[PDB]
Amino acid sequence: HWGYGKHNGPEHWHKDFPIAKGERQSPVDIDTHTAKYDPSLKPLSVSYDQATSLRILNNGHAFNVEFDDSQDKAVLKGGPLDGTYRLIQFHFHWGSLDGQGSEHTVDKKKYAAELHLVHWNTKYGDFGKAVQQPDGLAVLGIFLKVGSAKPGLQKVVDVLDSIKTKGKSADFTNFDPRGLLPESLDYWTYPGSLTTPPLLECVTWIVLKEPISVSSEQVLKFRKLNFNGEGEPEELMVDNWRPAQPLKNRQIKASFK
Ligand SMILES: NCCCN(CCc1ccccc1)CC(=O)N(CCc1ccc(S(N)(=O)=O)cc1)Cc1ccc(F)cc1
Ligand SMILES: [Zn+2]
Repeated sequence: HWGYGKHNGPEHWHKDFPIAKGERQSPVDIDTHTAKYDPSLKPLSVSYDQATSLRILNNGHAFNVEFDDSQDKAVLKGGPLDGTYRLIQFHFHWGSLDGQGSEHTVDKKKYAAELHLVHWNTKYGDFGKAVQQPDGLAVLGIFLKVGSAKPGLQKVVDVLDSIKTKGKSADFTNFDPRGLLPESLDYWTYPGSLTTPPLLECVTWIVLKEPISVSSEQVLKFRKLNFNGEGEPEELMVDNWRPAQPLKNRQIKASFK
């Protein structure tokens, strides 16, 4: 099965998922000098007031905080998007050390982690149908740097002890994802893919320029999770990021001057 180790990591994924070598793969390096300001882009609309979190799950490659997406409760619209995209889950990618962990890079800089808020286009009815479409998903990516603690992340950090191993889940109601957003919604956007198998080319990526700060203690708790299941040899869940992929025939657009 695919993963992040030497024998099953990103350089191997193409054997089971040939789209790994496709024309719109993610993540990518964001070259800030080449990204063009697009005055036609609209401000992003992040409407999370009615978000309903339900559960947190260790799925063996990250942890997902899952939301009720049976109604338009937490939605992303505007920006580069046409239509309405419903929040289904968020998760992170992070490193073994603070100098790596993000999937996107900025002028080749790697951040300590990257948060992905995953949304699907309601015109396709369900997430499984949406991933089959080139405009099916919108993922909002937010970089994490290590410095001051992020108060709105602590409730996530403190439940991780309860989902240490693959397949464990825990009730996770009443979590407000607005507490994970930076001040500015300035962003870069480009067409890309899921960054884990099946690597489907169905994502409009929206990557915020402003990182959030988390504390060393917060990210250290991410790094105590396990890729393995209970009662299996311990493999710390670290370095669960895919490196930057070729940009090919794509333009990254900036919402800001
Ligand atoms: N236990 C989790 C096991 C890993 N993986 C199994 C999927 C899979 C299917 C076929 C073959 C291989 C693997 C996760 C999963 O199931 N997802 C999440 C999809 C996803 C969302 C966001 C990003 S990201 N990092 O933000 O770009 C990446 C990926 C739901 C889904 C639902 C319906 C689909 F048709 C496809 C995926
Ligand atoms: Zn992700």
